[PDB]
Amino acid sequence: LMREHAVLKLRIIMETAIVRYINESAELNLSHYEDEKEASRILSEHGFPPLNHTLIISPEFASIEELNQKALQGCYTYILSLQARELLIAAKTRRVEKIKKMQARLDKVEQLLQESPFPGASVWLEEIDAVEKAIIKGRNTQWKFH
Amino acid sequence: LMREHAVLKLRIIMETAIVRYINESAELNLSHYEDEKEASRILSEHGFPPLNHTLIISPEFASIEELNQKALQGCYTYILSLQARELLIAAKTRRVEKIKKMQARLDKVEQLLQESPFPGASVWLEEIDAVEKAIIKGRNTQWKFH
Repeated sequence: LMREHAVLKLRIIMETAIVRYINESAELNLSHYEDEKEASRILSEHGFPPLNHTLIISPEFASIEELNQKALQGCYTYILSLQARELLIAAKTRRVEKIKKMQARLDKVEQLLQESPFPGASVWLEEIDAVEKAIIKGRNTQWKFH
Repeated sequence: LMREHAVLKLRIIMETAIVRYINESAELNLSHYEDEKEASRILSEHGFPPLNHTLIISPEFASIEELNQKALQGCYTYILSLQARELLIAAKTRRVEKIKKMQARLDKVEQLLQESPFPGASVWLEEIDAVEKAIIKGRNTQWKFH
């Protein structure tokens, strides 16, 4: 639950700059610039946060100190591998609603970190019920799971 | 050689739409449109060719009839799935020189399709030479290739 909390804050931070780059790409005129150096320089001046895109998309085995220690130490690769497919308005609606779902999930996570008698006590009851119904289904199908 | 000639012509056709889209997308302003159907409509209303991008860039086991039969009958995925990294000036320069290299290679392919005695007569001499020196270098190292 603590790892999920850190990753959700960092993903909110990532996608609520993709949204403003999509909104300001016409005023920004990215085609005018020479290479990745000048583009990263002109993106650092307009208030875009440097991020580590690989650790945010795939945090494989990173502990939480590793995850908040090398996250803000990257570049603008998150914003520069955007396809022109996703500069469209339905893509904007899709990203805004998934940001809303992520922050609702973040509120749910930080509410789950407090409950009695220890944090994460309802999720484990749900998983007990899921394991029980999978065992019952397996015992009925002669462990063939038809 | 017939397969290579066909794929080179089709890839010249594919990239000499992407380069002028990079030249004209600053004022085409695809960020203004709602979804990808309106975008595909307004891209087809300015003369961009519909292409099958997943078979131009990777012809695996397609014969030349089903290469020139179903590849000009695709969509605008080649042009809508461009990253914003691609819109810089150095990437334009690299695509221009890559178009030049493919044009030179297409000229070489049509030049050595017509040679005597049969098409591809010097290429097989070169492969004779490469196999012979690889056999020598394998015999010198007790077939361990140090």
